[PDB]
Amino acid sequence: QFTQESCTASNQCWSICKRLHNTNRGKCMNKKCRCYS
Repeated sequence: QFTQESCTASNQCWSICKRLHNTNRGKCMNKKCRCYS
């Protein structure tokens, strides 16, 4: 559920998604992370 948090990689965005919406299905876009479920 897209945030104003930053990423380096998608693989990394997952970690952020785990502490966001307990998921590993995130994507990194313009050094920002977007997550699912």
